[PDB]
Amino acid sequence: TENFTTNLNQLARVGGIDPLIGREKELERAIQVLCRRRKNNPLLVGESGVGKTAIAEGLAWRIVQGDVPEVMADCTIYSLDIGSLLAGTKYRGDFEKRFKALLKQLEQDTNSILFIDEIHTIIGAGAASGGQVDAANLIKPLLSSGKIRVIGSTTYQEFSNIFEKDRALARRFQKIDITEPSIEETVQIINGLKPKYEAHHDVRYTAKAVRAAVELAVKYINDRHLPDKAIDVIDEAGARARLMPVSKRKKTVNVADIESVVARIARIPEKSVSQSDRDTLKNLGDRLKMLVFGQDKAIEALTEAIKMARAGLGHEHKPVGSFLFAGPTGVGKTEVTVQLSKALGIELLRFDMSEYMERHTVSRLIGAPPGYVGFDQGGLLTDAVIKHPHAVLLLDEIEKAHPDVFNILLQVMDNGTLTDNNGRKADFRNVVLVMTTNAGVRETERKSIGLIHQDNSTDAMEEIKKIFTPEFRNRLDNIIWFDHLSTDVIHQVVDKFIVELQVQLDQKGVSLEVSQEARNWLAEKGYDRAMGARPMARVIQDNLKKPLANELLFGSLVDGGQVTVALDKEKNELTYGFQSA
Amino acid sequence: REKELERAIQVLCRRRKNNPLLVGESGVGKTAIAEGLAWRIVQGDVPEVMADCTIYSLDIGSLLAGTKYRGDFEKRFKALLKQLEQDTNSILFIDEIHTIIGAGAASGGQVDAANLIKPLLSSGKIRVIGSTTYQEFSNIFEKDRALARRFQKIDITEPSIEETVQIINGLKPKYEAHHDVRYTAKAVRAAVELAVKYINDRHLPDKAIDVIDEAGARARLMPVSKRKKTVNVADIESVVARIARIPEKSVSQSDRDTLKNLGDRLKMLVFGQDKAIEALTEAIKMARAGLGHEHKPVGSFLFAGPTGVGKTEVTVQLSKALGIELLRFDMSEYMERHTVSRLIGAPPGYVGFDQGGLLTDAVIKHPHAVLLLDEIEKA
Amino acid sequence: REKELERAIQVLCRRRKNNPLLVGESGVGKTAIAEGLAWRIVQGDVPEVMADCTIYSLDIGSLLAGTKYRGDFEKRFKALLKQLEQDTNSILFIDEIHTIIGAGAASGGQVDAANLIKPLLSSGKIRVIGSTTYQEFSNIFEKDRALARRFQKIDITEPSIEETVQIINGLKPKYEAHHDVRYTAKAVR
Amino acid sequence: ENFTTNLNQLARVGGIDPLIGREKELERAIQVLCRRRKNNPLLVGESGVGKTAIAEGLAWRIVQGDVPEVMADCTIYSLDIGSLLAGTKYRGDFEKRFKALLKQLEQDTNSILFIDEIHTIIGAGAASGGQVDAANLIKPLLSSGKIRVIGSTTYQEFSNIFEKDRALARRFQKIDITEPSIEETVQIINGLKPKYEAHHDVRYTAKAVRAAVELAVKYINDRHLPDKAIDVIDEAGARARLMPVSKRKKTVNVADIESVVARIARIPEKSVSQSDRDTLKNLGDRLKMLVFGQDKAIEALTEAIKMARAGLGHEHKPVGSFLFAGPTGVGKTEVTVQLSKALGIELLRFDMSEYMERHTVSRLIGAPPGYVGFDQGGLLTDAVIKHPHAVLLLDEIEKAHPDVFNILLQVMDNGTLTDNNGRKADFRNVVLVMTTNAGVRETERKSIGLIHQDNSTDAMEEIKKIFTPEFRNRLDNIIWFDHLSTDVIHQVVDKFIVELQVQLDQKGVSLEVSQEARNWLAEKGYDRAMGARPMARVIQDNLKKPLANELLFGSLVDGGQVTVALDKEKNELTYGFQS
Amino acid sequence: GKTNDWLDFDQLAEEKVRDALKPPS
Ligand SMILES: Nc1ncnc2c1ncn2[C@@H]1O[C@H](COP(=O)(O)OP(=O)(O)OP(O)(O)=S)[C@@H](O)[C@H]1O
Ligand SMILES: Nc1ncnc2c1ncn2[C@@H]1O[C@H](COP(=O)(O)OP(=O)(O)OP(O)(O)=S)[C@@H](O)[C@H]1O
Ligand SMILES: Nc1ncnc2c1ncn2[C@@H]1O[C@H](COP(=O)(O)OP(=O)(O)OP(O)(O)=S)[C@@H](O)[C@H]1O
Ligand SMILES: Nc1ncnc2c1ncn2[C@@H]1O[C@H](COP(=O)(O)OP(=O)(O)OP(O)(O)=S)[C@@H](O)[C@H]1O
Ligand SMILES: Nc1ncnc2c1ncn2[C@@H]1O[C@H](COP(=O)(O)OP(=O)(O)OP(O)(O)=S)[C@@H](O)[C@H]1O
Ligand SMILES: Nc1ncnc2c1ncn2[C@@H]1O[C@H](COP(=O)(O)OP(=O)(O)O)[C@@H](O)[C@H]1O
Ligand SMILES: Nc1ncnc2c1ncn2[C@@H]1O[C@H](COP(=O)(O)OP(=O)(O)O)[C@@H](O)[C@H]1O
Ligand SMILES: [Mg+2]
Ligand SMILES: [Mg+2]
Ligand SMILES: [Mg+2]
Ligand SMILES: [Mg+2]
Ligand SMILES: [Mg+2]
Ligand SMILES: [Mg+2]
Repeated sequence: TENFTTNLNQLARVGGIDPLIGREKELERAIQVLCRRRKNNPLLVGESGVGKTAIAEGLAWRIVQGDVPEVMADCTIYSLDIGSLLAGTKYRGDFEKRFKALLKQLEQDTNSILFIDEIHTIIGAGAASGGQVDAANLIKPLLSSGKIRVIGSTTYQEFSNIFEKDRALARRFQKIDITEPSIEETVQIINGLKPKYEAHHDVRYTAKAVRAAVELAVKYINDRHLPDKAIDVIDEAGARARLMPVSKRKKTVNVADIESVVARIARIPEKSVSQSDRDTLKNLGDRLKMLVFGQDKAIEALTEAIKMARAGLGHEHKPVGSFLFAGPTGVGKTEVTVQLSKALGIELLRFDMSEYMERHTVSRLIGAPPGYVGFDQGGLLTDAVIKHPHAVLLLDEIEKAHPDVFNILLQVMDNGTLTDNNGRKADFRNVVLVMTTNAGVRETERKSIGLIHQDNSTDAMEEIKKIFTPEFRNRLDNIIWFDHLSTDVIHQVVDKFIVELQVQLDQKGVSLEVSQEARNWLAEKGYDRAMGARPMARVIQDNLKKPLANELLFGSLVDGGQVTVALDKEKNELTYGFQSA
Repeated sequence: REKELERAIQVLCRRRKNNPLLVGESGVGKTAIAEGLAWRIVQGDVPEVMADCTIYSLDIGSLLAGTKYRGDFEKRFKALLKQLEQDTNSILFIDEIHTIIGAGAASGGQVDAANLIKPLLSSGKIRVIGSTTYQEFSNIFEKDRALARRFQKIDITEPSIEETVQIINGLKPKYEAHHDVRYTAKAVRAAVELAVKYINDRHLPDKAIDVIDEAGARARLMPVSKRKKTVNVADIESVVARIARIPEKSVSQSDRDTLKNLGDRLKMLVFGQDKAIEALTEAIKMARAGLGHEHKPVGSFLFAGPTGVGKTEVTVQLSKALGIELLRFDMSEYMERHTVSRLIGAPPGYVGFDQGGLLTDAVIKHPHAVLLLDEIEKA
Repeated sequence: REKELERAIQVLCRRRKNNPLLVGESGVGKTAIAEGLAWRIVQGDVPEVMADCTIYSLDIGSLLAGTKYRGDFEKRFKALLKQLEQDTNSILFIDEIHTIIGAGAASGGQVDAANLIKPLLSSGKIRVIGSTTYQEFSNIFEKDRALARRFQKIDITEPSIEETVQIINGLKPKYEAHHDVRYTAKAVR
Repeated sequence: ENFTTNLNQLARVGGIDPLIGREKELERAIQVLCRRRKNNPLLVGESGVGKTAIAEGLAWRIVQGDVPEVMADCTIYSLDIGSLLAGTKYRGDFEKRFKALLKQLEQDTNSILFIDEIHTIIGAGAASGGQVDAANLIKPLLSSGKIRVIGSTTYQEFSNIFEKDRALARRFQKIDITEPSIEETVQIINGLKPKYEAHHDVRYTAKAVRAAVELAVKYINDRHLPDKAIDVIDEAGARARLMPVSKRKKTVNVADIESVVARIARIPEKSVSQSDRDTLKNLGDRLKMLVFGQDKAIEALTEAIKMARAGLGHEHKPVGSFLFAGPTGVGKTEVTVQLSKALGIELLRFDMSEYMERHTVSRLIGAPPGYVGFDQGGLLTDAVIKHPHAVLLLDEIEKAHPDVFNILLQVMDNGTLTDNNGRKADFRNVVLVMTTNAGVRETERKSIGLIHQDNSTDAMEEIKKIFTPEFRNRLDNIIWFDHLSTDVIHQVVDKFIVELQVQLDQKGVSLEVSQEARNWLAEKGYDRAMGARPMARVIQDNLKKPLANELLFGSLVDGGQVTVALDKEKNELTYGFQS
Repeated sequence: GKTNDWLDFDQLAEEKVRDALKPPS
């Protein structure tokens, strides 16, 4: 049975298999169970990445080295490959004879231990058509008598859903729980494993790189356990140096390389922002101000919040920034958010909250619970942010949604993690949560029934408190109140729309020229403080786009031309000088 | 895909768990990156480490063929792994890796393909390249934490417009030969830009390559004689128009005459209320002429007036003249707030979830149509 | 049905993803276009490029029936693809394609029939013609975006009254001979 | 093949009963069978209608020659589902067997396959029938159209398996099958009469065959009309053939077969007898003899029921329109069960108090989450459908939501209650009665006046107010139960004592009750509002509770001879114990 | 507003069985 079972001691002697550091309490309990009279079959149950196989495989490494109790010395540990047992078991009884013969060898020497990784598999292996004769029944009578010792290793999910079902087999196996190690316990493990990884990549790791890898992975890599998680950052870091030229950075990997690897794994911006990104970040405020005017206060809050995150002063577990942009209509609340993601080159997560008007609609964000038709679909918000952890989350018209939906965002702003129906935890630490609401629009624009008209600006704030619970408003970084667009900024907005018009006309091959006098006429004609700048988009469409459209289809503008717009002082009307060219 | 490939080589060169995983949305060329790795190896662009390496594609269907007897699948699976371990320089590529979770499953046995390969991935003896979508990776693959721990996820994202055009230029000689036609530089530029603006529910690499491929068959097969060797921008626009149901450059074609008589024809069928016809006919002209908003509908008009004056007639007679479907929605049914579910379907975990939304499904079926919400105030 | 057929031929001639899907309501000639494509090929109305091509009508129920094993389905299914892969001009017709996506050949697992043909369709090795209703297309189909990407969608609309009366005229000889009766033109209208 | 029996071959050699009637239904099969496409007939009918007879009878026409020229060489084979599934032990082995038979039949032209109980093989998911996924091997032949198949699916299954599946529905032509008329049923038996007579060697009387069908469908209430008649006729011949050891009666009579129906129906022969007029004539004498009190209320009910059974009025309307209204505890419930026991109809109790919530109203028509479970249907509808002759007892109807009252108004007017599933229920033969404990609070209400002696004595006015005027018009007459007298209560106490004495006889313990003891129990156990309801608890606490203490330990363990007495001064019950 | 109604989803169970062989001689 040499092909089905390998001798770990032989492998550990000629080479090395993950030298175990620590785990004295875990290995002592396992040795205690293995020294029992009956049911001396430990079961290393733990989460993936907690060193279950390391403890079993490392036991052999310890035995050869000699740091084991005298009772455990002289013993041989064998690893069972369940795939090799069922290799040629075509004929009836090939598995039973093959498996039973293997157990006889262990009983003869009476000093050998069997390691069966993924022990949950043997529960049903060996059934040909409808029989219960399997490795579980074939081993069962030999485990309760203490003739042989077998070490098992399986995950909690497999142990609870499969292994725990067989009460008879579970009783024979003594569940030895394995707990994730601490931050300090992990650095000593990497130090013991470092000589094996250094030789593979022919590099060297610094004392600070190891401490940073463990700490940085725990913060950002929240999907795997600490022992495997930290090793991934170390193993992948050395690979970069090997791929890089032998002369530039092949000797050693600095701490800067560790943060770069973790950033790519978590899809988050790396620390020590380069000068290239700094130029874009510094100019973010100026670029935004060229597309949105009259709301410089809001741009400052958004840009400043992002700077704190990159600079390293961001919140420990809260998002980059949580804001509730409230104000009049058409004042740039959604435009600033749509133009923020483009400036930073990140995905835009636009959510229309006018659809989440019912309590039952919350299942779309976090997914339906288990046992329902909607379990496969999953949460739309949790899935969207997992694929794009670095993005801008926009909840347009959040006030329209039911108050129940607001409660979901309490942990998104206080803790930064949302638990999906499947159990995974979304991460909002690098998400710029932005919310827009038009609450108080009726109240602020209303006219008081009195002699002295009143400043109803303070009425929207009161509505914000009635709709949003204090616990929700307290989590927000700050509430920015947008102001009505003045006559001076309206002129800039007109230029923006005219520029967009030129882009449309440029595709057709015709160039537009509008005199400054005409621009002022359009501004005063469609200037409505209460209605924002959306009416300005219609005074241009009716005055400029409508004549051009008729000429483009029926006129000289079919081919590339140079149209001009002018205002006659006598009539105060627009004149369109269409030219065929 | 230099950034995506660079990380793949780094993971493959790792001491343990050197099995990269390519997780991305469908249509982002995940298989192309894995399959394209072998192509680069032949040319020699890859580094010296990746040189002299062979990439094998696993056919799970064939592996599970004729394995009715016990132990047949285990022998085939453990025979291939031995070959990879012995070579020490081969790499396995498993397309749609979410299938190995249940592969080889028995009546009551839990000896799956993943369980057998599991001890070989953590050790680092073999290297495996996977490619699964986000939906399959979470619902079917992420559930097995043990297997996922042995793989390194690589997030692939749809390339930008500037990057997609370069991809088509590299693939263009393959499509040109098959379709015996030539694609102009502007044609490729238009397909990428037009696809993003009009084609939806598909990613940019697939979208752009669909317009380019379909355009070759049209020019090669639509004209029986007097064929067009080249493929100009006009042809690409028509193909995109068929996929998305609306044209962008045929407005100065015979349809041009229809827009001129649209206002006059409506006046004949509906007398009076000329101001309303002018609003609809001018909005369509601006949209078709290329002066649209590009982020809003063609037009949103709230026709308010007395009963029987033409509010529900101009709209009905606007679809017939334009030859487009009429999405008639009577708002008298949506009297309560709970009726909104009928428009956008019920949320997950509730009855009627599979039914979907009437308004959303209707618009998806007929994107080019007139949406009529009669008696909106009653809602 | 020349308009609908022309769209299908354009898709079949594509280098990749040449797998048209006929989407239409019940009783709208969903299978009359696939079956009739073979009739056109034999007669010769199809373009020259489509000549020498053979349409195969797959029966999922018959193939899936009698497996009683884990590998019997893949044994026969892969054998079918091997035949089609050998003949580059061969075309497959899968009536009611929505059945494979739900549960092709596996329950409580993930080795489905669709996954087997996913890589082949992406490479253009085989041509597959599918037929599924709008109701079975939005709920069952499109859930696995990967399979939906390979299959193009051809819109099928219910014909007008003038089109159906002409269609019945072509079918009159078959029905008349079967029943040994005559149908007056006025009766058909 | 061995799996299927050739009906044409079987009909040629005999052994198949002839088909009587069903011309309109049978002709539809020939129409669809001759079709070029979609020529697979589907026989959707309830159990007992005779779906198999229609198929067997169809083959008789082919061999006889009463079919078109195309159907001359046609041959019909009946598939045996039991033979295929038996011995498989492997999901898929059954499918291999079907293919072999299908290939053999596909070779031969003009072949039909009568798949009996087709629903069992094509069940959507896990089923208690075939348990095989035959959808795979059913759509191919149906779509191909080479061989046509006849399916005898039930109405219930057709609405779910065939309707949901487009492929099955698009390749099957539904043929509705209904129960034959009563006049047609006797004609069917008359045609088949010689076969059974020749076997049993007895001659049935013309009056017996006619009367048997009327009492069979009413008293059995288990199967459908066609199966009952063929069963009772066969059962009657066997009983009379071997009833005496030596004697025998070749002739048959109505009274003879009546005894046979009693066994299968589990009802006494007296009630099973066709003497409805006799029981109706002495209905008041029977109720007054079985139960005491409310004589005026009982007498009014008998006159009204006689009006409905006379046959006058609209037959579609319900027979029972009675609204009981009086204090509980006076036997209001007892007359509803005694009336049903005498007439032989079943008893269905539906308490309105449970059906109080607005959502609960929907349960009567259908279960909210019962999408898979369409067999149960609505709670009220299923009970009426299974039992078409049964009394409906509604309690506390006054405290119901307004929508519930409208459900009763519809049946009172049209007489037919529709179901969401689509089942049609008829209340023509169902008597409806409802009780309301209203007005008792108004009577027992303490007057606000200073003297407090004000009595209402006008509880009938409150009854009309709690109910809408529309409901009052539909009901022809309302029953009112007068307050019981102290003398009548004494008889109720004896009822509980008799039951206690019978229970003690199994242990050999006697029980003596004095005349003075009964007076104490009557007053203590009778309440104005609750009537005799406390009597059960009062009898138990006073008599049974102490008894058990002594019976467990004391002289009463053996010997019995129990005695009860009460002291006159304190008016407390003291029970003497004797060994 | 009327209360909402949730609908459960039941998953069917079907498995494949292997087959052992016995040679006659
Ligand atoms: N004390 C330790 N000393 C050395 N390495 C350790 C230690 N604890 C954990 N490890 C590391 O943990 C890994 C071994 O455990 P895993 O790879 O998680 O195996 P496992 O626990 O059997 O996995 P599954 O997925 O749960 S079957 C290697 O990276 C080891 O180096
Ligand atoms: N401050 C601004 N600068 C430039 N364009 C603006 C500005 N405010 C509004 N617009 C224009 O108006 C539209 C954007 O309006 P939004 O900012 O989305 O409105 P809002 O503030 O969210 O309020 P609503 O309409 O009540 S949801 C675009 O067409 C912009 O071009
Ligand atoms: N970088 C690239 N170079 C060349 N072709 C590419 C690239 N990215 C995408 N494509 C094209 O994208 C199309 C689809 O590629 P696939 O490999 O099928 O995508 P995929 O996302 O792996 O698909 P699945 O397997 O269905 S999720 C082909 O035309 C590819 O050539
Ligand atoms: N301006 C019109 N020209 C011609 N026919 C008209 C006109 N107005 C009404 N009709 C006729 O009257 C019918 C109803 O007119 P509609 O405009 O559809 O009514 P409506 O505005 O929907 O009415 P409500 O629902 O009462 S507000 C049309 O279908 C025509 O037959
Ligand atoms: N119209 C009819 N003419 C002649 N005999 C009939 C007629 N209807 C029913 N029968 C008789 O009643 C029986 C009907 O056939 P069955 O095989 O009992 O029907 P079935 O529907 O298969 O019954 P199940 O299995 O109890 S649902 C036979 O005994 C027939 O002779
Ligand atoms: N264009 C056509 N020419 C001739 N017959 C047609 C045409 N379209 C449909 N039919 C006929 O109408 C029916 C179409 O059925 P089909 O749409 O394939 O069914 P299903 O929707 O159930 O798959 C067939 O009887 C077919 O012969
Ligand atoms: N007239 C009566 N004769 C005899 N017992 C009666 C009479 N009226 C009431 N009772 C007693 O009171 C009970 C009341 O009926 P029961 O079915 O027990 O409860 P409910 O009235 O709640 O339906 C009778 O079963 C019986 O024990
Ligand atoms: Mg392990
Ligand atoms: Mg907005
Ligand atoms: Mg792929
Ligand atoms: Mg109207
Ligand atoms: Mg069809
Ligand atoms: Mg009572």
